[PDB]
Amino acid sequence: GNIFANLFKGLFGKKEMRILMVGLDAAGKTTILYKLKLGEIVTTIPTIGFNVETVEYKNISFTVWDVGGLDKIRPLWRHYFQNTQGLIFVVDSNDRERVNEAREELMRMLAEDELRDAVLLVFANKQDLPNAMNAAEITDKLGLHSLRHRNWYIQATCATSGDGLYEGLDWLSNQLRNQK
Amino acid sequence: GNIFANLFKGLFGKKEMRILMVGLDAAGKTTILYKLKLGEIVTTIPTIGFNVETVEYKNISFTVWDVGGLDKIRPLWRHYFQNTQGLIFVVDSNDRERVNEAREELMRMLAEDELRDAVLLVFANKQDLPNAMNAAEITDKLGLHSLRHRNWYIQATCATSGDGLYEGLDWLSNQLRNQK
Amino acid sequence: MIHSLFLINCSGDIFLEKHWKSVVSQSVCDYFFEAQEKAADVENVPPVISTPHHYLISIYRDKLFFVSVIQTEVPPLFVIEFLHRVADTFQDYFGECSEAAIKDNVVIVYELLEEMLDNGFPLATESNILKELIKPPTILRSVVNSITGSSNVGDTLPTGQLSNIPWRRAGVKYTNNEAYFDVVEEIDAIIDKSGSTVFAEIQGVIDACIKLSGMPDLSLSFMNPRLLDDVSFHPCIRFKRWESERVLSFIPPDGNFRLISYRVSSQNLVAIPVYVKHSISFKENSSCGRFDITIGPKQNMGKTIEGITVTVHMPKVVLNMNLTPTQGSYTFDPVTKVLTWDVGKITPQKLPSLKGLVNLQSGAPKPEENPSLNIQFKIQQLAISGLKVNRLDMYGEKYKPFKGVKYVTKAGKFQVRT
Amino acid sequence: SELFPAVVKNVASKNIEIKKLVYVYLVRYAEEQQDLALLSISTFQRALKDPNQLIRASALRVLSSIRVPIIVPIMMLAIKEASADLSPYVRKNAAHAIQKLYSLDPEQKEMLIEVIEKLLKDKSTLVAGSVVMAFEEVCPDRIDLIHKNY
Amino acid sequence: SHAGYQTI
Ligand SMILES: Nc1nc2c(ncn2[C@@H]2O[C@H](COP(=O)(O)OP(=O)(O)OP(=O)(O)O)[C@@H](O)[C@H]2O)c(=O)[nH]1
Ligand SMILES: Nc1nc2c(ncn2[C@@H]2O[C@H](COP(=O)(O)OP(=O)(O)OP(=O)(O)O)[C@@H](O)[C@H]2O)c(=O)[nH]1
Ligand SMILES: [Mg+2]
Ligand SMILES: [Mg+2]
Repeated sequence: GNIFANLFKGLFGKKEMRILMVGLDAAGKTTILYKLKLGEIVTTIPTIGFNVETVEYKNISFTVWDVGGLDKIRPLWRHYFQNTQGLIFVVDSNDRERVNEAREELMRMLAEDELRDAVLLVFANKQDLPNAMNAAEITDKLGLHSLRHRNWYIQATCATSGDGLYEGLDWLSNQLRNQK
Repeated sequence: GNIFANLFKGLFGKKEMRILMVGLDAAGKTTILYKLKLGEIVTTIPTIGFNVETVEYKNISFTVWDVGGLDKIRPLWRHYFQNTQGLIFVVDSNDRERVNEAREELMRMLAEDELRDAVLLVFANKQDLPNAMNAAEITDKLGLHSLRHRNWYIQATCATSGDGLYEGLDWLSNQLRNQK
Repeated sequence: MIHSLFLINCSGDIFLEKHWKSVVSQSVCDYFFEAQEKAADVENVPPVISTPHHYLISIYRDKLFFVSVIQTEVPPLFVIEFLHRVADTFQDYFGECSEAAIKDNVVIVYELLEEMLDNGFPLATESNILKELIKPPTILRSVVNSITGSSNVGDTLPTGQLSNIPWRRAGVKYTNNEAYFDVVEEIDAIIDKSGSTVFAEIQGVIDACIKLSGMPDLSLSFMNPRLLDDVSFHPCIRFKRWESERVLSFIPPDGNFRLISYRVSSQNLVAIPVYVKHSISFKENSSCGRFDITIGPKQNMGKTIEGITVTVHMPKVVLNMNLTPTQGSYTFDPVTKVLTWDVGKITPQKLPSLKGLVNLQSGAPKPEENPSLNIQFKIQQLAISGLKVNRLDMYGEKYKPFKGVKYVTKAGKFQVRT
Repeated sequence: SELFPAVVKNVASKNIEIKKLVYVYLVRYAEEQQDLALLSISTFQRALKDPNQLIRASALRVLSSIRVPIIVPIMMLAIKEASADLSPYVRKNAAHAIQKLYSLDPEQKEMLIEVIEKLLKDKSTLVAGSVVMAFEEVCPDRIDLIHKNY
Repeated sequence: SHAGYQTI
């Protein structure tokens, strides 16, 4: 059959893999998105709505939505839950004070029936901080090992150096662009 | 004659108009270049060498070099003077303290025989500052009216808002892309 | 460690100049030139030469001299192997290392040397990782680059570098799933004038050309493991399992690869395949003499001997030499007094031999001995060591690749006294 | 050496093989044209922050390699920043950069000892060897440091 | 290429 458009797209990478990025205030989500799209650090003010940029990597056209973490908009994430494939969840490497709220909201988001089919990737941003938690202790506080029937993984990362951002994209590429 | 490559280029804009950007420390040159290339504000540290980005605007492929203003590299600008068409000179809108050094260095740069054929455009960045000087007083301190045989112009601008950056590009487009 | 590398031909010209730490004056090569001059042959160059302010460690291989420079204390084995490895990699990327091969491809070889050695320290040494950091100079790749602006330099660190098996790139697929193994054996031997066995041994090595896809776990085992001793093992093998299970379970990397090497214990007599009848006359101060050599198979295990060549370095007394070969080719260079006979193949119906008269120097006394006899030979489909494989299992993949093995015995340092 | 200013202008080109070649040239001739060689340091600074870690490793190699005595402080900052890059390949290149700095500036020995002491605790298999190489190169007599890591 | 190799 005349499917040459799809073959032409696959000659360069048609994978889209829509991703919704959610998290708490000052976690660094927005900086992560904009450094992935551009590379540098950009002066930014608190985001109160949502942003969007399209990034291409390993022939995959990842699209990440940056919905804000402010409580004034927090329940609004429900409207973006449909039709997503990836869920980025940034955790501040030294937010021991608001870590429990982060885990509660993360579990709530995992409780959405629409998000049941997604893959969860936890970015432990702010890795540079000295008093930053390691990956193991962050996982221990989050209980991501207690999860079941959910493909998951965690990855330490430092945005100001971009440490591991490509690596998180690689992990998603392996799982989001899985066998099917 | 078979000049179809040049016609194809002119169907979309072949004008290059190499521009060298020079100025004093903390004038905002680097932020200007990167906002023109990208649009946002990017966290930056002092630049000690030089940068380059290519920006397209009104079918003109402007290329601006950001040679640093630090005194430790100041005389090095000589090596970039050749083959330039435009000279961007940023003045801090409230650098009344170092304004005389700025004018002295600007006159010195105008004294280069290679730069004799260029067009000079003075960007008065930091327009937002309250205690910022207006265009008229900046010109009065710079004596750009005392210049002769040199096409020139000055333009107030605020980088954090990008105020007038497109306008400076428009001015260069009119003069750099002049009748010939 | 290593400061810079000079690539110098046997001619005495300096072709490829490199530097890593500081500009070493080219005058330092004058000491190498003088040391080469003092010696009696290019082969006689020392590997450690001392100069007033530098040390030179040299390799000789393939008519090219590789002299490096050192200013601190470094273990000689380290430098000598790094240089032999740069030579090996040159062979891998260009078939061989020659001044023509170098000079024809200057840019790629300079990029390669830059990638491999960093501030005199090892950075990239494994073959497969180097294959992906910089591509081989394939002509189709070159025209593709010219067409699309594509580059020979990669932009992503290959995943194998950060993998628990740094010796092979991950995610490699081939439609033609197959793998070849090569067990090559060399017969080191010294044979006296009486034809007795002076000292002989078998040097055996396993080569493996692997074209498997995926992440296979190949297993190599043998019918007669007890014949294997002092066995070598590449990092790719799991030494613990070999010590326990006596099994070669491993993950081979891509491309050509030398798997393991071994020797045969002196407990079992080495089966010498070829014997020789030999006779040369040297009358004192005579202008002429006679030469008689007859090559014979002693223990061929019922297999043909082929690719036979006999080289003799005649003494200074010899001027010319009048012989007729029963087969192959007779060649004699009077300048170097080198007697080379291409023997080729041995037919049981008639044993090849070489005989005739030698045109000596009149007035020159007879040499105190006959120069020894070196002979090359190859046997196909026969390993004199009697080593045999047991099985070749695979785990981790689902395909069934083409599986095969060879057993080729090539003559070792086989020299016959006379 | 007469062509240094013409080459140095391209040190920020986006064409990668051109990058590698200009890196080669700067490494070759930096020690003669001190003032001219200063120009590439900002491009190196920016490259040190790139999300691609391999580019970071290349930038670290070149930034260490430049033997211009002025750039001592920025190089010192560069090694300290690379010290915990959380990218192990960058870590190995950091160990090599430590040896480079000690070769260039003897007076930083105490700081280099501190950063190397930081490095030895690494569990990564592909950094330990280079770190040990750095230890031998800079402070052979610090038998005290390795005691815990034996 | 497969020629010359004993089956294993
Ligand atoms: N130290 C450190 N600061 C970081 C890092 N990543 C981001 N930040 C800083 O954290 C602050 C918040 O970052 P944002 O990206 O605005 O956070 P956000 O998740 O988008 O916040 P909302 O827009 O409210 O949802 C900024 O000052 C960032 O520069 C990091 O890895 N380390
Ligand atoms: N208030 C204000 N600050 C500005 C403006 N433009 C730039 N800046 C700030 O001025 C400081 C210096 O800006 P840079 O762009 O790094 O200055 P530069 O001319 O590149 O300095 P060198 O790299 O040393 O040559 C930064 O903190 C900028 O955010 C402006 O229009 N208004
Ligand atoms: Mg935000
Ligand atoms: Mg700047």
